[PDB]
Amino acid sequence: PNVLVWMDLEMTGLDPEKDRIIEMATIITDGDLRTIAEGPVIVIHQKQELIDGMDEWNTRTHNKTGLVTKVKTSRVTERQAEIETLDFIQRHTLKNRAPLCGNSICQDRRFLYKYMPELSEWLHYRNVDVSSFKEVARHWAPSILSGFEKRASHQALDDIKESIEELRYYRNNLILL
Amino acid sequence: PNVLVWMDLEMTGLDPEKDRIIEMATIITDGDLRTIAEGPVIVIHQKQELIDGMDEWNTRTHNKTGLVTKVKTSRVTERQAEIETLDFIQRHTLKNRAPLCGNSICQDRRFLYKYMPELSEWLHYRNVDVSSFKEVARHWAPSILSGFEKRASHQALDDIKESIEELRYYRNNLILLD
Ligand SMILES: [Mn+2]
Ligand SMILES: [Mn+2]
Repeated sequence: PNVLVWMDLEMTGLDPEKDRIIEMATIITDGDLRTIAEGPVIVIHQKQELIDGMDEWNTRTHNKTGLVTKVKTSRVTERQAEIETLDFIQRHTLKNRAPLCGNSICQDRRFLYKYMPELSEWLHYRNVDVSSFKEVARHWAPSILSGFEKRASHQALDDIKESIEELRYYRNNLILL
Repeated sequence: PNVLVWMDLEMTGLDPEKDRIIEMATIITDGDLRTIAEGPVIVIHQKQELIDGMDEWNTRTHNKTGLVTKVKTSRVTERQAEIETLDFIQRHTLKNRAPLCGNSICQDRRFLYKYMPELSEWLHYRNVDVSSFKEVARHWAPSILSGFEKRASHQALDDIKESIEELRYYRNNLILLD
């Protein structure tokens, strides 16, 4: 009906013409942010040559989380990760009725549109940028922001939860029924 | 200090590797949406070959607004449009302190990052997606939306105003202040 899908994507870099997706995860909530179901956490395999070309930053952080070794031993291709993720989404959503949500909205949707076209056409074109509410709250209600602390997050699903919790706080403190 | 830049971009299509910018305009407001200044409306010239390759949709709407004939007679290059727009922004903003605002946030920032790198590095990385508030209001306060009607808009600056007015309404009806 009008559920929301939340996704976390890790990539080898920022340029979609050169870089690729290496980890994705999905969580589906409803309109009032109560989670309907948690989706799969897929590590996509990329060629060992592509990983050696990443810059300092992406090599430091992806080796610090253990994603690089997961990619090395993964057998999952991009088309395969798309089907398993889309099979999860299709069970809880209708086509072209669910927007993307998170803090990397434009960054995620670039790689989604290029590397997973069937998933991107099942999603609705709209987005819910949680980051757009934090920048608005800086000017209109700065007193609210002291009462929220983003917590440590190590897994992909915990990254998604911390974004949903951030929007809960804007819902219960910044907005009006 | 705390100002916001608003931009309206028209392109020959959606793929930045093939398509280009043909019209841009800028308006700068402050934190509470009172407009500080209105910027230039530049029509960027592209080769006549590129315009003939646009699909039905982009050819129908850009010929319906008269942009195609403006591009044909324009002498302004992309680097030139960037300097005049950046000269306007640099007068009212500080570097890396002003985010983008509008309803085509991701779509505009793709072409901005590729075709105008000096402008994109002067802007702050953050955005204010007005469209993200309309989708949120659909679930949390649908009673608000009946009281707003997007009005007809024909120029580029009037397109920007209608986005600013949309955010005014969310400010004065959806949010909680002080
Ligand atoms: Mn993550
Ligand atoms: Mn326009």
